[PDB]
Amino acid sequence: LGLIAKTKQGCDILKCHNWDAVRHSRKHLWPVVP
Amino acid sequence: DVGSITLALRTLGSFEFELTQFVRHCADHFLNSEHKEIRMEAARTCSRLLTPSVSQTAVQVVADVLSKLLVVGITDPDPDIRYCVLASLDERFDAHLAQAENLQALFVALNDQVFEIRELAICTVGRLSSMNPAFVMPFLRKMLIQILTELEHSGIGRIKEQSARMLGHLVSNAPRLIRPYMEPILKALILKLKDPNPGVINNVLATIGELAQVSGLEMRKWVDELFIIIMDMLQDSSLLAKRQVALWTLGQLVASTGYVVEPYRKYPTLLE
Amino acid sequence: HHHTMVVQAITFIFKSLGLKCVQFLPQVMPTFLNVIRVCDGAIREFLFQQLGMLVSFVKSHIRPYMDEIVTLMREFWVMNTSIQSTIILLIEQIVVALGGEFKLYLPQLIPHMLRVFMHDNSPGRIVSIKLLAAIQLFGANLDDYLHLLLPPIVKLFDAPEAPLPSRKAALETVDRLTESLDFTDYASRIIHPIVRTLDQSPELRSTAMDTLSSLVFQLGKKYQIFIPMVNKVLVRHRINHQRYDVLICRIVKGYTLADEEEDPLIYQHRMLR
Amino acid sequence: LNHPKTRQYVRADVELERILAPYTDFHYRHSPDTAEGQLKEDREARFLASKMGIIATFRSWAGIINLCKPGNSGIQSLIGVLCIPNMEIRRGLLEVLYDIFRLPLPVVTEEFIEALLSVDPGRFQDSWRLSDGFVAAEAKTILPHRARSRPDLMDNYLALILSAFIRNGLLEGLVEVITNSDDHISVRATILLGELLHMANTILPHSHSHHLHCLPTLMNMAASFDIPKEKRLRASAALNCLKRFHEMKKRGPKPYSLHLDHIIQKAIATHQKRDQILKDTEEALLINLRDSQVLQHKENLEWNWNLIGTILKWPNVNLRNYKDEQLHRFVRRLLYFYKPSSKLYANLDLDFAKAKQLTVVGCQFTEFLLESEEDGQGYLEDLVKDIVQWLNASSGMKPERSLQNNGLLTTLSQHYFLFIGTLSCHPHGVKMLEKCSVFQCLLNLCSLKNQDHLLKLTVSSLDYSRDGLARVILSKILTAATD
Amino acid sequence: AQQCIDKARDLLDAELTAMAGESYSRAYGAMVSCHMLSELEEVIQYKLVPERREIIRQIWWERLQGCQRIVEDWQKILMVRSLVVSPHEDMRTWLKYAS
Repeated sequence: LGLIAKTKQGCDILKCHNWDAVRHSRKHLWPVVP
Repeated sequence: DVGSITLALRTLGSFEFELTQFVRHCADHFLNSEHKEIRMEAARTCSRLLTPSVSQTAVQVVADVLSKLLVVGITDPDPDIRYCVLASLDERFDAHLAQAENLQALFVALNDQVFEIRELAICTVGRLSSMNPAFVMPFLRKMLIQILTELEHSGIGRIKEQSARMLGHLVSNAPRLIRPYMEPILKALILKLKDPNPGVINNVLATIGELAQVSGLEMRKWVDELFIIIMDMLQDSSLLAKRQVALWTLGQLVASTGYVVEPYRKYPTLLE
Repeated sequence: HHHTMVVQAITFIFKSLGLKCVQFLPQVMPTFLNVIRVCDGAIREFLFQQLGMLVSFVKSHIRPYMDEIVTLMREFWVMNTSIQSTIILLIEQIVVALGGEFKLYLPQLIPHMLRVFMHDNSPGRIVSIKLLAAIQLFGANLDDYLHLLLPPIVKLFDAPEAPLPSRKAALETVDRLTESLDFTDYASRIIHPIVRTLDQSPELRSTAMDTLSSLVFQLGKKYQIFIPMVNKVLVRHRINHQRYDVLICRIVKGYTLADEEEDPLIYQHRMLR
Repeated sequence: LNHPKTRQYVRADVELERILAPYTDFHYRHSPDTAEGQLKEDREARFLASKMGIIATFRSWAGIINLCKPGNSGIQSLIGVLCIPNMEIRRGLLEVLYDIFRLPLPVVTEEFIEALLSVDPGRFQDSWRLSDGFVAAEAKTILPHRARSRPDLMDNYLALILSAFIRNGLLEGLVEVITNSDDHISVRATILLGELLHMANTILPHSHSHHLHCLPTLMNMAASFDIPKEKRLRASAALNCLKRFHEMKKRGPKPYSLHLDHIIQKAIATHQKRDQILKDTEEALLINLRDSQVLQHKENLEWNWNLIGTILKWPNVNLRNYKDEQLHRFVRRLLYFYKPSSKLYANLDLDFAKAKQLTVVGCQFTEFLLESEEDGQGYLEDLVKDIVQWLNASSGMKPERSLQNNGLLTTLSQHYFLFIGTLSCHPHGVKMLEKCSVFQCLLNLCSLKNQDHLLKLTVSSLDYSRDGLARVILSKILTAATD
Repeated sequence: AQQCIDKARDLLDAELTAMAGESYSRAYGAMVSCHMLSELEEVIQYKLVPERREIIRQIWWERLQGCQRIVEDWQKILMVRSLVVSPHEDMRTWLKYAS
C-alpha cells in the first residue's frame, strides 16, 4: 500500500480512506508543501 | 541624469503596460549606484513589477532578481532602504520565498538594532511559519523564550513595550503555532497588568485582546480578573487614555468566551 | 561595638582551617547576614569586603545561603555612591568561586547593572569600565542573556560623547569574550555599528578593525556578501590590516571545502585538546 | 504466534513479554541456586541477553503486533519504567533505543559538544586509510546516493516503528529523563531526541509530523516561573543544544581526505563554468613579503605560512608585470624547499601537527607558477623532472635495491601527485605535463606488477574532464593490471 | 457586509442617544434592534469556520434566554438566526417559541 502511494492520483485515492503519505520527493531534503 | 533616472524608474513603476528585459537590465544600477534615491526607487519598481508568479521559462530571472534585492535589503548601510525594501517583501511572493537561502538571509535580518525592522521581519517570518516548520521553528522557540525573558526581567519600560509589540505581531502572524503556549503568555501578561509610560498598558491590552481572538473557550479560568481589572480601568477612569482600544478588548472577550449575561448582575454598575 | 575584630578573627580562622571549615557554615552565616541586615554605618562597607573573603574560601558549599545574599546585594546598592567599587569586587569573587552554576543567580543582578550603563557620574566612567572588565569573565555563564546584555554594550560605544578609554574597553570586551560564546546570527547588530564608528576616531581604527577581524573568524563563508560594503570604508583612509586580509583572502579564494563555518565551541574544544 | 492453530497453543500475557523481565523488575532473580561470589556480573550477562532478545523481537511482524496490543501491553510498561529515577535502568534502556533505531552510540561524557562530534556522520573511519579502502569506501559514505524515486523500504520500516513509539507518548518520558536525571544520562537522552526529530521531518508524513515538532511539554516547563530554577535553566540549555544539533545536521558531511575534496572542487567548478578583487600592486606587497620572515633564513618551521598563502593567492600579483628581486628570492626559496632533492619537503613525515596546511600551501605555490607562465617556464620544469626522477628512483629505475616502500607510506612525498593534479586540470597544464616525460613515464609505471599502492594513489589524481592521453592510461589500468 | 453594518451602527446610534436620555425601557425598543444588528457578525463567523459552530450555537441560546418574552421580537430574532440554521437543527428554541 505504501508502494501504490508513489503517484499523486494514488495518494488522492488513499486519502479518501484515512491513510497519510509523503507528498515530496528526495531531491531536496527541506521540501515546502504548497 | 539624476532627475532623468529617478523620473524614468518612477514612471516605469507607475503606469500600466503589457518590459521583461528592463529588469534584467536593472542589475546595472543599484549594485554600483551610490545615489540613494535611484537605488530605492529601482528597488520599488523591481519588487512591484514581477508579480505574476505561470510559465516554465521565466523562473530564472525572478530567482536572480530575488537574490539581488534580498541581499541588497540585507546589506546597504542606511536603515531607510532596509525598511523600504522589507515593506515590499509581503505575501505577494509568499509561496516562492520558501527557498532555504531566503530563509537563512531572513534569520540574519531578524535581529538588528532598529525596531521598525523588528516588527516587519517578525511579521514576515510569522506569516512564513506554517508552511515550512523545518527551518523556522527552532529559531522561533528561542525567540519566544527570549521575549519572555525581556518582558519579565527588563527593568526598563522601553524594552517591555517593545517585547509586547513583538508578542502582538507574533500572535497576529502565527495562528496555530502559538496555541500550545497560551498559559505562560497569559499569566505573565496578567501579572504584568496588576503591577504595583502607560503605552505599555496600551500594548499589553491590544495583545491580550488578540490572544482572546486566537483562543476560543480556553480563557475560561481567567475571565474574572480580566473583567475586574478592565472595568476598574474604565470605571473612574483617571486618565482619558486610549479608551477605544480598551473598549474593543473588553468587547472582544465576551464574543469569544461566550460569557453573556452574568456581568450585568455580578457587576451591577456595568450598564449605566 | 567590637565587631570588626571578631569578624576578622573569623576569617582568620577560616583561612587557617582550610577545606575542613565547611561544617561550620550553617551556624555562622545566618547570624552574619542578619547582622548585615541590621548593621549600620560605613563599617558596613568594610563588612562586605570581609564577606567576600569568606566566599573565596568554600567554593561550592556556599550555595544554599547565597540566595539571601542576592537580595541584600539588591537592597544596599545605591545608584551613585563609592560603594559600587566594592560591590564589583564582590561580584568578581562570586564569579571566580562559583564558575559554572553561576548562571542560576544571574537574572536578579541584571536590572541594576543596566542602569549603571546610563545613570553614572564617574569621572571618565571608571565604574563602567570596571564592571565591563568583570563581565568579561562570565564565559559560559551568559549563554541565554546575550540578546539583552549586548545592546547596552554596543550602545556605550555608539555614543561619540563617551570618554575614549571607555570605548576602548567596550571594544576589547566584546572582542575577547567571543572565544567562549556563539556569535553567528548576531552579525547585523555589530557590522553596521562598526562601520558607523570606524572613521569617527583615528586612534580607534586599529582596535575596532582587529575586533571586527576576530569576530569574523566565528562566521564562516556567510560573511562573503558583506565584503564590498566594508571594502570602500577599508581603503578610504588607505588603512590596511594583516589578519583581516588573511581571512578575506582565504574566504574569497578557495582554501578547502571542509574548513567552512564550524561552530566556535567545537574549535575551542579542539584547541583545548 | 502466526497460525491460528499455533496461536491457540500459547497463553495471553505471560510468555513473550517475559523476556523484558530484568528491566521491568528492579530486583530480578533468574535462578534459585546461584554462587554468591559473583552477583553483578550475573546482572550484566542478564542485561546483555535481554537487550539482544528485545532488539530481536522488534524485527518480526509477530513481535511488533503482539507487543503493542490496545490493552496494557508490555511496550507501555517499558516506557512507564523509563520515568523512574533509577540510575542504571535509565542507562540500560537508551542502548536498546539506539540499536533499535540503528543509530551510532555516543561516547559517555559529561559535556554535550564532545558527544556531538563523537557521532558526526563525517567522522573518520579506519578503513579509509590508504592501505585499506583508500577512496571508494569513503566516497560510499560521504557523497549522497543517486536514486531520486526508488522506494528504500528501510525508511518505511523505521517510519512504522517511529509512529508506534510516538503513539505511546515516548517523547514525554524522554523529556522527563532529560530534565530530572544526571548529566551523563541527560546528554544521551538529548542526543536521542535530536536524532529522532531529524528523522521526523525527513521520513514522516506531514499529518503525523506537523504537531510533534512543536515540543509542548518541554517548552511549557521552560517558561514556568514558579518551578525550581534548575529545571528551567537545564531545559533552556537543552533547547540550545537541540538547535545546534539541527544546525549541524544542515551543515552536511564534508570530506577529510584531500582527493575527494579536490575532485568535488573541480566538479563544481566546471558545472559553474557551464552556466553563466583588490589590485595591490607594490606597497602592501613589500609590506607583507618583508613581514614574511622567510628572507631572514632558509630554516623551515619558522615561517608565517598563512601570510605566505595570502601572498601566493592574492589576485593581481602575477609576476608578469611585476619583476621584483625579493619576489625572485622568495620563489627560489620555495622552489628549493619543495624539491624532492631538497630532502626537506619529502622528509617531513605524516602525522605532523602542521602538515595539511603545508600541502595546501604547496598546491597553492604550484597554481601560482601555473598562473605566471611566459617568464616562469624553467621554475616548473626542473621541479617536475626532479619529481619524475624521484618517481623513477622509487619505482625501480635503478638495480641497487629497487625497494623504497618505507619512503612513501610514511612521508608526504605521496602528496606530490596533487600538484600533477592541479597540473592536469588547466589546458596549459596538460601541455606542460606532456613537455616532460610524464604520461609516457606513467604508462611505463603501469607495466609494473610488484608495487601496488602506486597505482592506488596515481589513479585518484588524474583529471578526466577532457579527452586526452590520461584516458587511455586508465583504460589500460582497467584492462592491464593486477587483480 | 462589514461596511454596511458599520453604517447601520451609527444610523442606529443617533436615535439610541436621542432615546436614552429619558429612561431605560424607552431605549429598549432600540436596544433590541442593536442586539439584532451585532449578531450578524456571529452569522459571518458561523458561515466561515465550521469549527466554532457548536459554541456559537450554544451562546445564541444563552444570549436569547434573557430578553423580554413577547412574541413579536422573538419572531424576528429567530428569523434572522434561522438564516443559517434549519428549524430541524435546533428544536429546543422553537418549542419555547411555540409555548
